[PDB]
Amino acid sequence: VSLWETVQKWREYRRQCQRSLTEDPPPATDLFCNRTFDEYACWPDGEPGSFVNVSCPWYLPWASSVPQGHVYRFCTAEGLWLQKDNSSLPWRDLSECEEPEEQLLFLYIIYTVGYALSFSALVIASAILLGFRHLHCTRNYIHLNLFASFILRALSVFIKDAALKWMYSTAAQQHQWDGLLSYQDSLSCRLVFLLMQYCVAANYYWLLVEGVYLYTLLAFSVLSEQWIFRLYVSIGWGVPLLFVVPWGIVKYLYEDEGCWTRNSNMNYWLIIRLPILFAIGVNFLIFVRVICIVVSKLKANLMCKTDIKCRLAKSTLTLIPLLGTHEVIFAFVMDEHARGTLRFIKLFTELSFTSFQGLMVAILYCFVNNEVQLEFRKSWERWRLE
Amino acid sequence: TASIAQARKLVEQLKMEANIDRIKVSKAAADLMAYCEAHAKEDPLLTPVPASENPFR
Amino acid sequence: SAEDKAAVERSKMIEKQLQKDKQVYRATHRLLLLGADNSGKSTIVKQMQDVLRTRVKTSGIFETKFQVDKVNFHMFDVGAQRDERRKWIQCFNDVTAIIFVVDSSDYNRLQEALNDFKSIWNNRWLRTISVILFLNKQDLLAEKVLAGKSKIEDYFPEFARYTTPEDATPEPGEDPRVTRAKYFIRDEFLRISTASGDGRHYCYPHFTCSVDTENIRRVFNDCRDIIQRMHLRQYELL
Amino acid sequence: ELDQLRQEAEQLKNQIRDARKACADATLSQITNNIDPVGRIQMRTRRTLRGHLAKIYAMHWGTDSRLLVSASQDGKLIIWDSYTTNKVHAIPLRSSWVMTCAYAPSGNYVACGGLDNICSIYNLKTREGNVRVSRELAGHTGYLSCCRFLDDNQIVTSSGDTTCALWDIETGQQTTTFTGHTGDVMSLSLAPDTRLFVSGACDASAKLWDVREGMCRQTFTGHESDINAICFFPNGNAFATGSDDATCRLFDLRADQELMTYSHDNIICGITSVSFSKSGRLLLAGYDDFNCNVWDALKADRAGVLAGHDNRVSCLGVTDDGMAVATGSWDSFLKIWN
Amino acid sequence: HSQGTFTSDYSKYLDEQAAKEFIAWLMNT
Amino acid sequence: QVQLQESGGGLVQPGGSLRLSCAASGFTFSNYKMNWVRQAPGKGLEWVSDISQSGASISYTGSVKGRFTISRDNAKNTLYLQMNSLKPEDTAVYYCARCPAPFTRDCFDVTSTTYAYRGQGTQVTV
Repeated sequence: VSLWETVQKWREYRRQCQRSLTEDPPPATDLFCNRTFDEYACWPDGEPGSFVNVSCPWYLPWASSVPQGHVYRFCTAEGLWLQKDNSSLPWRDLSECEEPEEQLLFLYIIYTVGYALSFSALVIASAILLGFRHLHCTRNYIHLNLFASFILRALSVFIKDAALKWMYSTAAQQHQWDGLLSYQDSLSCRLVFLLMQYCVAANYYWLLVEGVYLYTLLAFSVLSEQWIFRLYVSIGWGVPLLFVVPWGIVKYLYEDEGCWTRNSNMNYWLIIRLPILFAIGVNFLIFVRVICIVVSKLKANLMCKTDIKCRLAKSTLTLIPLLGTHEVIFAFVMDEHARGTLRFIKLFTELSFTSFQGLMVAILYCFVNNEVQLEFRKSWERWRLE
Repeated sequence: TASIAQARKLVEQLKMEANIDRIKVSKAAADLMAYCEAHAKEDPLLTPVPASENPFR
Repeated sequence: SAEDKAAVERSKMIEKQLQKDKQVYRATHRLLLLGADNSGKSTIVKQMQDVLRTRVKTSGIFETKFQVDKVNFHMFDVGAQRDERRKWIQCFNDVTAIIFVVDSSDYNRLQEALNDFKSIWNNRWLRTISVILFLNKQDLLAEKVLAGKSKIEDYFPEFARYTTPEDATPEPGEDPRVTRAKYFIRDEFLRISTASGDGRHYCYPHFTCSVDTENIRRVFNDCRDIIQRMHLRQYELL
Repeated sequence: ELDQLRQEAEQLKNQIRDARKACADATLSQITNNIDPVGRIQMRTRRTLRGHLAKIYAMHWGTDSRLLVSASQDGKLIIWDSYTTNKVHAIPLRSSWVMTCAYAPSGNYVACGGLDNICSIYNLKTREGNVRVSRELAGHTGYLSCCRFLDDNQIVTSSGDTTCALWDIETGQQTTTFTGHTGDVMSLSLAPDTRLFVSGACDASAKLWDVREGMCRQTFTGHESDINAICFFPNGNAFATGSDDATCRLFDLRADQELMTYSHDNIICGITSVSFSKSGRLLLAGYDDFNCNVWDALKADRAGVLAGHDNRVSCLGVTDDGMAVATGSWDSFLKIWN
Repeated sequence: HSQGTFTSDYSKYLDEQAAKEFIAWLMNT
Repeated sequence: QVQLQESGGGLVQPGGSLRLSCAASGFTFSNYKMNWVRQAPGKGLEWVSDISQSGASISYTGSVKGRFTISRDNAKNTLYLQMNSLKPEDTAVYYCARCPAPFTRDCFDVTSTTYAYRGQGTQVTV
């Protein structure tokens, strides 16, 4: 599979051909069938004029399936080969030594549109929150840090994709098969994908700090504002480092295949996945508790005229993006046993919703937020008086 | 009977306040303007001071 | 920059003290106590140099401190002040809640209390302050006997029109007549409270059996409900 | 007889009204015609003082136009250095419900009072460098609403018991009481020469008092509701009143009647604070709609707005050099304008 | 997470596809 | 000077009719909520009825509900109170009262003979 390994085998096949460049069949007559080869495979001599054949190479991958088939050539004392045009193309039976996925490109386009949309709105949303001094509070500080984690996730995604294209696509454009084998080993490439793991983990945990704060607001015995903020910032930005760095250590030491991109060992993939699932789990419990509190307040909310249903539906939809509960659906269950069409379904909903999660969060907590709208109306009226 | 006590005090105060000198409002309006242009170049609120001498930059 | 250094040092010690003072201030709840026939302030204290009060005989505000479940509470009862409260009431525009104790056993002045409650509810500086209603002196031996019909401050409903609410939860073993009367009076205050109040502020009715009773748990629970409602409104979830 | 006393007093009111009408030969607006307007006054927030927790109810500037004291309902007095926004003192108050504060002319004392009906005097300049309450003046049977120092030993306070009193700091007692108001007195302002002072009450009426006598000399009526603030035009011959009727007015002792009413149709909020400029050309008010307004005192036309506060402006104070204007508000923020 | 799974799936494909293209460019051509 | 003056009080047998007009002078009548209070002998002030600025919302004490009726004339600057079917428990002095602040819903005025913007009164005996 690995291009690297195939090229490695090709290079040692030239060493094999150099071994056969010393061990030589006797040259034949004036003009032996024998000619020459470039890389290809090693050449035989043989009496000029026989059904001479060479076994199939064992290194070619599409020939690991079939190495029984060989090359069916023919010749005489011409000195050359069966050539439609001399020294241009031979008649070799290469058909026995040789034998898509458009969903991935479809998925790529979908998420990268949402991430671009989310990034554009988040920087606008972040500026609005920081710009107005009135909206400076602990709650908005958690919102600002949540926006940064979303922004970091979006930027890291773009870079990881550029890297992946730099790995093979644009490398093939240069028509060089030596420097890319080295980008594949540059420690610079490893840090690119290591950053993506941290940015993704930070985004999930800053969603866990968004719901753990909200829960502590609804539970009394509140502590010092200063102290809690420092702990929340430490949890949002430091706890992900507690399992992202060990994952990189295991990769560098026992995997280090290609830029830490392939999860060959599923056990090492759990190092990051399990803390992510723990964060998603706790957030789901907070999501249930908050909704239970909301329905309890609406049930005694004076009117409580069945509009319970509408308002409860209008309160559940605005709380899903702020806590990332859409992950719950196909997460705990469908892991990496999810194969077949279930894979595509689980990937499509996760990639699309998460990419557009930043846009929804920015809209729901910066633009339709009454506090901001009344702040904008005030500011515009303040300038209107001049 | 404290009603008539409060009224007696009110009567005395009302009848004693009505015996004060009352100049014309036209005269009274003159001094208010006369004071205004008088210290009109003093108060910074009217003529802003240069930023060099302004303690609040 | 030698004495300007000393100034900036002084300012920082001051800021450090102010930080601790904020920390203490935000962790407490301030309540205003209103009414004219209340006695719960003298029993709350008990529940929670010396203790001799040297308060000036003309003190205009009395203050009580009590702690339910380690949450601190400051209740302020007015003292030597005049009848007119149109201007001193504005000071309490940021209290956690307002406790409005009303004597439900004197039918002659219930209208005057209803008017006071309506004026509190409709005040522009208290539009966002939730009130806790304390129908005091709930032992109604007056409706159990005949003398005193409730058809004065109710020459209309209890006066043949008001039926006990279906949501009513009459306390175990008690005449349905006093249950109707007390729930009628309670509905009379709630009619005025819903006339204008919405998400901004709510009114919590409680039938305070006299004043000799557990009575701080109610206030703690209602303050908890008020705080939870405020927070849920900032997150636009209510 | 009550009836007779009343009828006599009605006739007295008619005589006062007739005498006042006989002096209004020309309107102040008519005389001030063909006079240059001030021109729009753009104002910017040069300094913003932060640190108060609850709403600020009062502020007073010092005689050096640098130090200012501020009172907030959290129970804190803070002396600011508006030049550098540096806190100098932070006196912890003994009763959080403070409604008024003052700065002594010598700068050695501050005062505060409120719903506790007690004025407290703090010694700023102590040998050990620590402020501590020096005197607690008691006797008022209603909330202290405004207190203002006359000197290091005398101070006049107004209260909600419809009375104003003069106290002696070193004796500890009232020396003179000034009765006559029927509603709660909300503010007072001592005069430049310090010989007289005015007070506005909730009876929609203002009175002029004589500290050294004890009697009200003039009584000025005009407003429709509670007078919430009062000050003095620099010369000491006038004063401005701000009431809940959304109207500011100016009065004159010798005129014994109002001169100009400053109002606008779009303004329906009351006036919480009133202060005059150095030369008296600019009258600054404070409003319940979170803004403050500069009023041209001669033409009764709005000439500036100091929008920027997020809650109700409660206090206002122009300096003694005229070089600054402070505003305090229910949003626990102070601002300095220029 | 889903982002890691998609990148791993994408890398498995792009790599193999490029290896096939490599053989073509080299051995066959 | 805010003044309010009432009229129409007199002597009438129970079950009769009486009309009380309160003349206002000194303020914009349209901007204020108006109310009616009375003081029975041996009792303090007690609110009776109320009319908003435009006269839309009207509320009455239960003891006089269905009988006494209140109205206002914005142009004439007056508040009115028609009384019919009297009983001898309305023997009181009627003070026409005004709310303190304009464009405001709250009303603190029935105060202990301290309120400034309230009338002097008309004795009504039945």
